[PDB]
Amino acid sequence: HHMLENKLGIINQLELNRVEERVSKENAKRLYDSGDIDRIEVGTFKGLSYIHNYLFEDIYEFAGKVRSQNISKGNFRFAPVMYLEIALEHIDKMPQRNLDEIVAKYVEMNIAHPFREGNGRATRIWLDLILKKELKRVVDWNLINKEDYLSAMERSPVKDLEIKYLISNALTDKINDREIFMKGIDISYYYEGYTEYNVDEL
Amino acid sequence: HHMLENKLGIINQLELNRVEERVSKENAKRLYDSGDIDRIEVGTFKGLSYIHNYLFEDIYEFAGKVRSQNISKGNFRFAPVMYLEIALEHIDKMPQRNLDEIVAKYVEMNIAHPFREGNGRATRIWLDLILKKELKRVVDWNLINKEDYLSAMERSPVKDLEIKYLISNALTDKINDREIFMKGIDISYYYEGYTEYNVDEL
Amino acid sequence: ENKLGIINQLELNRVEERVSKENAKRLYDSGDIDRIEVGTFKGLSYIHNYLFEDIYEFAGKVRSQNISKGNFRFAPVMYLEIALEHIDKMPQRNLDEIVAKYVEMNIAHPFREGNGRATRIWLDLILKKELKRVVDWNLINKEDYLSAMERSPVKDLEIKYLISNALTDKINDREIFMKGIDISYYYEGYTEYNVDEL
Amino acid sequence: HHHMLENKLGIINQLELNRVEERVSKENAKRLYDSGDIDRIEVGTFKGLSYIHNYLFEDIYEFAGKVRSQNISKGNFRFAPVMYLEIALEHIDKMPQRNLDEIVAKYVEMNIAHPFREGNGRATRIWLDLILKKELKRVVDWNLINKEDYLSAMERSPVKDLEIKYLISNALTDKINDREIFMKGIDISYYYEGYTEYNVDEL
Amino acid sequence: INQLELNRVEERVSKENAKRLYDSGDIDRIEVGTFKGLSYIHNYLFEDIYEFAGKVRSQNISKGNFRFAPVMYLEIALEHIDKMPQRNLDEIVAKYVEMNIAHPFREGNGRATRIWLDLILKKELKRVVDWNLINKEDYLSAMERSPVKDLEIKYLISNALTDKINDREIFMKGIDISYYYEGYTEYNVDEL
Amino acid sequence: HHHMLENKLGIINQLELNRVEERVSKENAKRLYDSGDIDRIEVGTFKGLSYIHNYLFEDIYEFAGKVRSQNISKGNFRFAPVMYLEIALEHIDKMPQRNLDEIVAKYVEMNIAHPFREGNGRATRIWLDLILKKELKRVVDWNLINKEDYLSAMERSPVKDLEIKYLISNALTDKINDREIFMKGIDISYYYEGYTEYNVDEL
Ligand SMILES: Nc1ncnc2c1ncn2[C@@H]1O[C@H](COP(=O)(O)OP(=O)(O)O)[C@@H](O)[C@H]1O
Ligand SMILES: Nc1ncnc2c1ncn2[C@@H]1O[C@H](COP(=O)(O)OP(=O)(O)O)[C@@H](O)[C@H]1O
Ligand SMILES: Nc1ncnc2c1ncn2[C@@H]1O[C@H](COP(=O)(O)OP(=O)(O)O)[C@@H](O)[C@H]1O
Ligand SMILES: Nc1ncnc2c1ncn2[C@@H]1O[C@H](COP(=O)(O)OP(=O)(O)O)[C@@H](O)[C@H]1O
Ligand SMILES: Nc1ncnc2c1ncn2[C@@H]1O[C@H](COP(=O)(O)OP(=O)(O)O)[C@@H](O)[C@H]1O
Ligand SMILES: Nc1ncnc2c1ncn2[C@@H]1O[C@H](COP(=O)(O)OP(=O)(O)O)[C@@H](O)[C@H]1O
Repeated sequence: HHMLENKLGIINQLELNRVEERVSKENAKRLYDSGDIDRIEVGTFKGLSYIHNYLFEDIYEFAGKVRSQNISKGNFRFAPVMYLEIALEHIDKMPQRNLDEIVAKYVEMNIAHPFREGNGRATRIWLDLILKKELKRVVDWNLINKEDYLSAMERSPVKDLEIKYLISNALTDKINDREIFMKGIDISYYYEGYTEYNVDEL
Repeated sequence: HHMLENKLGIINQLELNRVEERVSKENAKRLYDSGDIDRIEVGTFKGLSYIHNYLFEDIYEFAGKVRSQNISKGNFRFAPVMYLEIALEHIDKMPQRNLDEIVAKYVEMNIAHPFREGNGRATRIWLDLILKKELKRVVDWNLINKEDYLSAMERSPVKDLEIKYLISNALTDKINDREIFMKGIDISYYYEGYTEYNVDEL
Repeated sequence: ENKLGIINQLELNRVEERVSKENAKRLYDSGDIDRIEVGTFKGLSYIHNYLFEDIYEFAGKVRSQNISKGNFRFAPVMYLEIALEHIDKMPQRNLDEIVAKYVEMNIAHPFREGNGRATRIWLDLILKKELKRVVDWNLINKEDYLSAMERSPVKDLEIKYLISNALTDKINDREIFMKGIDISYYYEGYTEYNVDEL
Repeated sequence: HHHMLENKLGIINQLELNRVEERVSKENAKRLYDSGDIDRIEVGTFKGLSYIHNYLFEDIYEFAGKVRSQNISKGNFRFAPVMYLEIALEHIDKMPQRNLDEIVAKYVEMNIAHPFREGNGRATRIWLDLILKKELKRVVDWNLINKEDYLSAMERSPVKDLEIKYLISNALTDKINDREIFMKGIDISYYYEGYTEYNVDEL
Repeated sequence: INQLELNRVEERVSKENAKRLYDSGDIDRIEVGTFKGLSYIHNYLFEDIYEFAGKVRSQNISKGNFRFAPVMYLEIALEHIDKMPQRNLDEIVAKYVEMNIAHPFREGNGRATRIWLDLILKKELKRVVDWNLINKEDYLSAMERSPVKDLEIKYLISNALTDKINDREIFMKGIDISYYYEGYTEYNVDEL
Repeated sequence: HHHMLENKLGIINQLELNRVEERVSKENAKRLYDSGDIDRIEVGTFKGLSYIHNYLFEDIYEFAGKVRSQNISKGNFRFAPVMYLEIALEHIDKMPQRNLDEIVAKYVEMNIAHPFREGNGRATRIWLDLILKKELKRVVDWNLINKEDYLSAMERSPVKDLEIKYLISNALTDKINDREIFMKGIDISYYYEGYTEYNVDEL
């Protein structure tokens, strides 16, 4: 699964964590600066798969591809592989006209959790693209506290009020401001326990 | 709670996470290199409080003192504040003769969760000292996968088999090896989302 | 979110009660209630639309969003259709099977709202056809009922006991029906009107 | 015996009992405010909460104003055990209430304590408003908090109080002596609990 | 050593103790509805088998997803239970449900506390439980549910109550069914 | 209907029914091994598992070897919905089984599927052992897995299978054609499920 392990000779979890952060943040920076981010299908699993492969190819085996194993976090079982493809088609047809509908679509894509790893970071980029297109807003992720965010996502399959509230109060109209995107990548990786680098210095 | 946030006027989450890592890891290196770690009471809340205050004095308000608020993680509500002092009295009297008793005592101290923050890093140092005294072993924490460790702790209030096997298989006889300690500190902080520095380079 | 354009929650509660109870009275007194298919989603959909089409755009139609209550996630939309086909084929010969079928219909929770009130009407029509009984709903305490439904996806013992001990043979008694409407609405927090007096 | 109006004239079913309990205690809530009695209650203590509960439910609930002697639950949640209830209320009495974070934590602990057999919801929200009024010069406009949002947030709150804090924070108003805020808040608060027949204004 | 063999020995030895408890008349002489009475029952059944039989555990225990009363409150919880009323079925079942949450022994709480429950019902309602009339999986599910709502277990108990409160065969067959609930099926207690 | 012997023989006592169902199905398990029939079963497929289930239970359970038609639960866990059993079982048939990680994940999914009304635990463990024998040249020495450890690990396994994987891994033996391991394993397996009356050897 961790393609860099055998290639760089890493036998330490923290060292592997840092290298995967560096390489994927390099790809994340290029995604934005190349303008490739603007030519991705918005709000579909085809767009999400592209983001995920863009971030993690040469890092995760099968980056951009659905997982073949069932996974969980805390006590929550994500969508079973057996109807994973069915779930993703449903999400593709969900509406995205207002914040209520966009947050619900994001919550369902987190529940699907289609990749083995990288779901959190890749789906937040995907979410920002839906908000930018439909609401002319993106998230200022530093205004969402890490533990508040993770608690809200844990709560969200049952009730999405917490994550909707957090997102709503962090929306900004500066949808073409490069620094907001870049600051948000560092915060987004921080949520997942990657704190070594700043995307802008790579 | 976060003293550096209010003192230095930090307003970026990631910056606060990094400086809180730097200063507490600087203290962690001193704790070991000064020999102060070898003079602590072993297996008591007094000894755990000393460790917690050593790491987090001037970082967390009331470091080394029991919290006055109720806290939770995921879906789990930790020991009520009303009953914390008597819960710690019970843990002090728990036996620690073998791996079973030691792990059960560790699991109860995690359930007590006596500090507002920092329970994970502080209690793992405390655990290593119990294992050292009673079994002449310490944990090689890099041998315990981060996600395996965190899921095992979430499980442990119901059944501690998972954490016990993870600890058992990671034990090493190198109880006075500085490299094992320092690498364990870095892995331990990595479990909790701090990856910026290496402790022995501070 | 509604045809009446009401955006005050307490006002919506009261007008929904009066309007849907008005429709419920007509369902019964018109005899329309006796011409519903018994024990199928078609018939539940007919009841739900009868009650709610004045108010809610979706009346009688399967939801397209996912919903939950308490800590329970109801049947996912992606297999709502197949879930309802399965329920349509479940047996209803005795009380054990009728309660099982009711419990699965609640798990499906097919409408955006109104599932509780519409499906209890639907249940009474199954009991009436197969056991010549209906529920005397005031004999079921509100909090016992709600907690029994919360338990029922795991085990249906609680709700089965409550229904069994409240069955009555007065299956054509208009006051048993009307008071059952009022108690059923009371379960869901609507208490202003008596359907009888509308 | 808990419902002391159980056997009165015309009280023949659960709905009729619900309605008379709504009318009598809302009549009490109106007098509580319009008499000025509400302004004399000790703020932020269990002594204050029991005065409110007794004011609303005296002669409706047996033992109104008194701590329950039975354990109770709601949904999947077990409230504080009776065996240490009085000590739990003493600890709540000492909790700070200087800012919104602290006030909401104190409210959440009082709801976990759930000290009465019934009527905890409605009595404790009035109590909450008086704390907010004294300490922040704000009260909750309960009409800006949806019923199902509110109930779910309370179910969430023993684990994390973020949901209910957001709902309270966005509904705060500085109209702390506005009669309609209070009166409509009483009607909304009762509607949260399944009582909808009357407007407190009109009793 | 074989797990099954230990299980069979424990059944045989403790079921013998249950028969003596009833046949000797000792069961009629114990305090009804208190932890002291329950402790006497547990020691009587398991004296030879469990270390610290009849004594409150010193470890925290769980079953399924349920964490039983933590040891530090165990004494105060048993004290509360001792004071709980037992005048009707609602109160008895609540008292029984609280004693199961307490779970005061390391093992054998189920079998000892059901004997204890029958004695409360005998004294206060002049009824005991015909345990064969409560299906095993119905019972265990109802007990899992009981800390949240006791309606399930109350209905099962109510429909199984019999007025044959001094009938030796009701008690002995109840003992067999009670052990069956917990996975001991080898012996019939009256054939010991 | 489900318990075929209950009405045919008028067995009214739950313990007596438990013991006769143990005796009949354990007689069948003994014959499954001693006849060589076990060695012709397809390995790792629902067809093979259905063969085992019917072989043990066809005189005891109305639809032995056949998928259930109702939904079922155990503890707080709701097993795979009936509407999905077919797709679940088709997916499980395609899962790899080359190493212990993959075999355990496959066993965990077959338990979640829980395809029969009753008898899933005992039948699926025989099925598991035949996969391990084929792919790893090991079987489980079940007496080395404590009953409550096993039941707790299975309760845990839909979330994380590490607990059950450790128990299994540490109980593997290379004595894959040892009759005592198989027979004692049958007695322990039945003991896990609350059947302790007979020794399968002596039937
Ligand atoms: N208990 C939970 N239930 C549901 N979703 C969760 C839970 N905990 C975290 N999440 C969501 O899962 C995401 C993590 O997915 P993962 O594939 O691990 O991403 P990454 O590789 O980016 O860390 C989090 O960012 C959060 O959105
Ligand atoms: N759901 C859970 N239930 C119980 N314990 C947990 C859970 N999740 C994590 N833990 C334990 O709590 C620790 C974190 O406690 P915390 O006070 O946040 O420490 P730190 O400041 O070092 O991160 C983890 O290392 C783990 O041991
Ligand atoms: N936690 C729960 N789990 C499953 N079912 C529930 C739960 N709580 C309530 N129910 C059932 O759901 C019904 C409410 O559904 P809803 O669509 O809100 O109907 P209504 O609009 O009539 O109130 C209740 O009447 C009860 O039958
Ligand atoms: N599942 C739950 N867990 C914790 N608290 C809850 C839950 N559901 C509701 N609550 C809180 O409990 C209150 C109900 O208490 P109760 O004594 O019934 O008051 P009332 O008589 O006013 O209805 C609700 O207003 C809400 O604050
Ligand atoms: N998940 C659960 N939650 C609470 N109580 C339970 C649960 N499962 C079983 N019980 C109760 O616990 C009893 C088992 O207790 P235990 O100490 O193992 O007794 P025994 O040694 O007699 O088997 C059961 O008879 C039942 O009453
Ligand atoms: N809470 C649970 N969640 C998931 N699986 C469980 C749970 N409890 C037990 N199991 C699994 O289910 C099996 C029992 O299924 P069952 O069909 O009753 O088999 P049997 O008839 O052999 O007793 C157990 O052996 C265990 O593998």
